[PDB]
Amino acid sequence: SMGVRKLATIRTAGEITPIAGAEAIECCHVDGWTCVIKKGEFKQGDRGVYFEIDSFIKEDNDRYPMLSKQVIDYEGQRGTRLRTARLRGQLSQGLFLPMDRFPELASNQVGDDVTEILGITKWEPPISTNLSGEILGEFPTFISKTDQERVQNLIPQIEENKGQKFEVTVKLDGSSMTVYRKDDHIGVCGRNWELRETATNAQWHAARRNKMIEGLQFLNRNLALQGEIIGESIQGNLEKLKGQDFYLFDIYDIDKAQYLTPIERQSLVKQLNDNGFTVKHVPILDDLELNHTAEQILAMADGPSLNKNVKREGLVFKRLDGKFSFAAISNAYLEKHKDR
Ligand SMILES: Nc1ncnc2c1ncn2[C@@H]1O[C@H](COP(=O)(O)OP(=O)(O)OP(=O)(O)O)[C@@H](O)[C@H]1O
Ligand SMILES: [Mn+2]
Ligand SMILES: [Mn+2]
Ligand SMILES: [Mn+2]
Repeated sequence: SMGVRKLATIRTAGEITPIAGAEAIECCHVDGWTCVIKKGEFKQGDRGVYFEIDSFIKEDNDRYPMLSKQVIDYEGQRGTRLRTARLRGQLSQGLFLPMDRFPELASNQVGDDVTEILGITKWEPPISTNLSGEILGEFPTFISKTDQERVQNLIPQIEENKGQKFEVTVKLDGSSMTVYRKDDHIGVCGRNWELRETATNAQWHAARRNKMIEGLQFLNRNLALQGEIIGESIQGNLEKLKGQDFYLFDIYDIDKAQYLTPIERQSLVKQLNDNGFTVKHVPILDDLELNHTAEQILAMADGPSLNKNVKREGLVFKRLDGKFSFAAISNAYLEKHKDR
């Protein structure tokens, strides 16, 4: 998905195959996903509404009776969190429903995002106190969010980018943080909002400890430093840090409205650190020239994290021109850490 967008989309049923023994269900490929459907629901080529994992579907027995015994109470409301599943060891991800359940979507084309009209939201794990700040204002409209699309949703784009080169980085499991300068203002943001400085806010504390506000003034440009804050009290602290710290993965050029290329970003990190502004960067793996299937890419996702004895959330791929990127999440990670 793209943040809170594209949780529910119109998609085309792919290859459908029988499931061993179970006479009432079958396996349906939907883009790079596989999920269990009931017999009678689809033939290959049919449209359906595909709800991606992490969708939260509020209880509705008329529309979603197949979820009635999967409901939890989440943020004060009964509904179902879609999660990675297995049936006799076979991977199933997401929910694929045929169009007869959605007569009001009959004019929607393949590719349409129907998240809002269906009221689908994204499930999120609990956030610790110091990662929720005093809201200064909106996330700046002149800075891109840090959302990354999943490789499973990019099958044609993977072929379109055959032969292109990518920076491969470890996907750290923390919270997205943006520190930016635009003319006479420097701000600190979390995932969704710009935050006021307080003595206990974790994003501001990380920005202050690494001097990245003075670093932005030194660079004297309109830039957004975007990174992951990880460590104690954040997302289970996979890396076993003491304390917290910021790990850069992108720099947004505000005036040009584009990301710096990986090489441009490496040079700015070097300039920052060489001048006393200690900014760390997410782990960088070998570059990849793309000549791969989604399946091969997903088989790259598991591996050592920043802490090499823990298994990483996955990988992010950023094309060397800065203009195309995606994430490959480790399915083993999704099945191991079921509470986030
Ligand atoms: N190396 C990296 N490159 C880019 N993003 C990264 C990297 N490491 C961690 N991240 C985080 O991964 C996110 C992109 O993945 P995605 O869009 O799936 O969000 P997410 O991790 O599910 O969101 P959240 O955990 O905030 O709910 C970024 O918003 C950023 O917080
Ligand atoms: Mn995600
Ligand atoms: Mn999330
Ligand atoms: Mn995350």
